[PDB]
Formats: sequence, C-alpha cells, structure tokens
Amino acid sequence: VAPASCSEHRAECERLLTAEAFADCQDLVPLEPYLRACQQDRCRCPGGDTCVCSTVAEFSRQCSHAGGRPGNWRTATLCPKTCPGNLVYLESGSPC
Amino acid sequence: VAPASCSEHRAECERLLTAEAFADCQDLVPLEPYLRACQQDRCRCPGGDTCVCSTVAEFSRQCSHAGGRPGNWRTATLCPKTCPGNLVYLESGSPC
Repeated sequence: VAPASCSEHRAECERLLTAEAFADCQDLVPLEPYLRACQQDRCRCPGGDTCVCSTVAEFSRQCSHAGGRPGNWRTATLCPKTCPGNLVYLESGSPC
Repeated sequence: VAPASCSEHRAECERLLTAEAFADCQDLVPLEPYLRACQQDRCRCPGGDTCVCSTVAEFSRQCSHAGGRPGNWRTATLCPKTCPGNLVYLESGSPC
C-alpha cells in the first residue's frame, strides 16, 4: 500500500548529509537522489539508526570513487565502528 | 553561566527559514544573524514554538520592508493566526 511521502524527516537527512566532512564532493555527486533515499529510510526504519547511516556511507563511497576525499563524520554516537588496537577508522586513505 | 552553543538545532532553523515562501528576499537581507538568533531561541524555549516563529516573523518583516514580497508560511500547525469571520491572514498585502 502506497505509504505517505516521508517528507517530515527531510531536514534531518539534509543536515546530516551536507555536513563539513563532505565538502569537496558537492560538485562530483548530486544530492537529490541520495536524500530522497534517506526519506524512506528514516521512516521505514524506526528506532535504531542502522538504516539511515547506510546511505551516507554510499554517498561517501561515491565521493571517494569520483576522485574527492571526504573527512571524518562517524562519531561515537553516529554509527561508530571499532577495530582492534589503536587502528583508527578513517575515510580516503591508501590501502597500502 | 555560558551555555552550550545550540548548534544541534541548526538544521531545523536553516530548513524552516529558507523555505520557498522566502524566495525573493535571499538577496535583500542576510541570513547568518537571524539563524544565529534562532539557535538560542530553539534551545532556550523548550516545548511550545513561541520563540522560533518570532524570529522568522522578523525575517519576513525585513523581507517586506526592503521591497520584497514573501509567501505564506504559517500553516495550521506552524504558529497559525486567527481573525474573526472569513478574514484570511496573509503577508505582503495592501492595508488600503
């Protein structure tokens, strides 16, 4: 059944996606599709934020693949990740 | 005591203020000062939205005074206003 257009969470998605760490990709990748995707993601996925931060991850991957370099956005309260030792989770660093 | 910078609601103020109704005044009046004021208003006035819709009212008054004509933004759930009879509330209409 056609659910309501989840436009009540548009501000949250726009604020989260268009942060400082995503500066040098605003001209590489568009924005409308990825935020429209966040629209349904936010309402279709109540409770834990395991379903919204999986889009901005795709936005960052597209950012990195085009040629840009994003900053760090994952905080201890925004879908953090853990690795053993003092290894630091980052974006846009050489795998070598 | 100096309170925390109420930047956690910056997205809310930015979204609500930069709507389509305020189209032809983005070039007349600045944006930073009024949004900065909205920052404290949103966090210093919990519960009812009697402080947030007092700043955008000033933004609209400036929009109209400079020469622009803003659109309607007051909805039935966004600080509505009532007048007796079928007196419709509007912005930028002649008092004559």
